[PDB]
Amino acid sequence: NLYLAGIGSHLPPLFPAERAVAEGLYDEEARQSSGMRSAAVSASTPAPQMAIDAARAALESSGHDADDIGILLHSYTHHQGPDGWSAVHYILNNTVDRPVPAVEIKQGCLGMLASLDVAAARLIANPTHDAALITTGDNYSTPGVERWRASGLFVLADAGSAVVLSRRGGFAELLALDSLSDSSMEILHRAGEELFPPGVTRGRGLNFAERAEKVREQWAAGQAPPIKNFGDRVAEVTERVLKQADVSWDQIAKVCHVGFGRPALEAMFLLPLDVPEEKTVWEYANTIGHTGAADLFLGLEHVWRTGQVGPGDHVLLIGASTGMEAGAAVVRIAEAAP
Amino acid sequence: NLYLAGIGSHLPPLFPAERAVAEGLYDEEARQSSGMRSAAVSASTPAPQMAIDAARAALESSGHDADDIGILLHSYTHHQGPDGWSAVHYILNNTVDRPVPAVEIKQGCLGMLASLDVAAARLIANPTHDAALITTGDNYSTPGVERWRASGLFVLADAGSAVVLSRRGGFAELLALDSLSDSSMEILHRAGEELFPPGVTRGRGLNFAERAEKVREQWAAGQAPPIKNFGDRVAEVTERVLKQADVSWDQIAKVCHVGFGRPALEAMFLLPLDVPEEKTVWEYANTIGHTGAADLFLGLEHVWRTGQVGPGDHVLLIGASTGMEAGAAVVRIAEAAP
Repeated sequence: NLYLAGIGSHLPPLFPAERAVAEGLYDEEARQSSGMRSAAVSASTPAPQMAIDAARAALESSGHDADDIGILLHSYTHHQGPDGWSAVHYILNNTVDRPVPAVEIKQGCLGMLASLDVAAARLIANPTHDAALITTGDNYSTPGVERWRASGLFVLADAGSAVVLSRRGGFAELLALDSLSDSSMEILHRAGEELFPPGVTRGRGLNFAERAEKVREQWAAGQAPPIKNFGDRVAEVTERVLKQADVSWDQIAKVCHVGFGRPALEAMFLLPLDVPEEKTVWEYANTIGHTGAADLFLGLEHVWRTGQVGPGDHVLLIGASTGMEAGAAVVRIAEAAP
Repeated sequence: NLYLAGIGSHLPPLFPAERAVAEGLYDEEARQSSGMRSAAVSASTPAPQMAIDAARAALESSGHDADDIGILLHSYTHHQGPDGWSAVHYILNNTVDRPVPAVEIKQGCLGMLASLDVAAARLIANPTHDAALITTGDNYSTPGVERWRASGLFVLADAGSAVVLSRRGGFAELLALDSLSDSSMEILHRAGEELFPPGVTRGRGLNFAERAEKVREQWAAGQAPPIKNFGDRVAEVTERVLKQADVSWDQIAKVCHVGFGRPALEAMFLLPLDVPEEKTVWEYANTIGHTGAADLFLGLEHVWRTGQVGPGDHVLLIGASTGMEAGAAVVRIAEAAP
């Protein structure tokens, strides 16, 4: 058995979408169609400091100590600090400070699920420590990033999140975790770009909307749109993990999904899975936005700490990252939150 | 038992250190002290394309097919393509193209050992596939990088490398793999730098020599140099993995080490471990330089394919990444190379 022993987060102030429109950051008619109410925005907290904050909260509510942590896994989507500097070792130094391994994992918005999968396999194959620490953090307040316009699908958001995974107990049990790729979709996020030299070394950043426009111009006629590929894989991986967990939709109380705008959320997740509206976390997600890799665990912590799920309830975590890859987990809530 | 079933690489043309001096890229009398003869330099091949080339060579010399590969793990140290694009799914799409997971792993120059550790635990905990694919690639021919001066410890080099790890056989047996951190050393690679916004978004790059000089200026009195911290940890992890493998130095035929300049190589690795000169790969390393994360497996493939090691010989892989972390592996050669 593997459990989530502690969970924690760093959530910056929520910037109202109204105010973004008022200040010329966000198009009024994008606000109208997305349904976004606000996004978490950190003016100046380094992404690794957000991870440290979340990790300290998760550890000291976990009932485990630093000596229980066999590895630290940090994931992210956006730059973390000086090139060639190890953010994950900075996090280790300010959280656990034991000579255990510190590794960075990247899988887009699935970074925390990928990290959880690595930690699970290690806790099964390595007897040395009872627990593992998984963190993430990202801050999009960097030169030239327009967080409200970079993509037409979502607003970029800043946050940190962390979980302690443990073989000896916790507040929720991890029942299943799996993922599957459709790597033919990789081209979507390089359309119109030169691979070499990489764009950031040439002043090119998160121009997702531009890349998507190139995709529309170039999309071969008679080809199902890419959203179908994404939604089909989302449905497949969810069916697989429910089967692996031996739980039915009947038993799923909440679906913790990414913080996309409503049209993309529906097309990629809610419609392919036919999610009942009461099982979504829409009215939370539309105040946060799309963090690098924290969305699923911010949603889990929210529905647990507000009492919307309790012992015996099951929660589905579902995301889809660039590449593309669809990933899901099923957890069983075992304890009520304080 | 776990085995390396296949290995492959992409090695660009070797750029003579003489020519680097002649063109004003390299100080003459750094060449003199480092002992570097050349460095592998790729003018324009994208790092993921070098990884694809290495992976195809590793797969088809492995005796496994695409259906055996349960995961692709790609590691690197330097930018890979557009921000928000998945290099690893591009590599998957052009090598395996099965819907298996594709994940990026980063641990500086230990990226392939970290990936090998993740694949090993997955092959032990997941029965679904017999094998896993691990790749790396990096190209430092990007704006503003001065590959011969960025650090005084080494010359930056370009390459791809890949290995297939298998539970069912191969040319070498993986006996031990471990690592240990000293995260108090993280400060070395941010000295004099602002964490936020990250330097690359402000046009600041791989200025390692500058950071090192700031460390010299600020280092408090009575405090052991950082090289001692690094070298002590290298000796600790090597003793641990030899003990885990139940092999003695007596049995080690070759030490596959990083492609540092000679002074740094001696201070951090050869002197702490007291390596006999015949067991090093110095006269190969001094023609390649320091790749992002391929050094250890370029050295392994070299001593294996040139016949310098044969069945029954043991090989130690040892590296140390920024952060810092020391990692080592011990393999027993089981097959000679064709």
